[PDB]
Amino acid sequence: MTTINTHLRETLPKIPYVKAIDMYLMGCFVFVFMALLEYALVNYIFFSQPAR
Amino acid sequence: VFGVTTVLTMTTLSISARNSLPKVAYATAMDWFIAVCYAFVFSALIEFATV
Repeated sequence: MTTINTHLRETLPKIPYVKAIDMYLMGCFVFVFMALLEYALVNYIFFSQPAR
Repeated sequence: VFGVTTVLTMTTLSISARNSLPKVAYATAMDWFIAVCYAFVFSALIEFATV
């Protein structure tokens, strides 16, 4: 996701405002980040409680 | 994997961000921010190594 957004941005001028595809990519990155965060939250509580 | 990937990402980012500006011989502010972030990341890797 990071690389996708970087390279995509490189092809446009240096505009201050967030575009629409930038908003979509930020949303997708938030979803991926939260997915990894949830995995780590499972890993943290897994030894104490195996059903949660 | 966390540590090595975060360091690799920070390296690629420090390389990409510098590409925009002309090749000046001093350190800008964004460069200071990138350096501090690289410090934090490497310190976390070294904390995992110690643990």
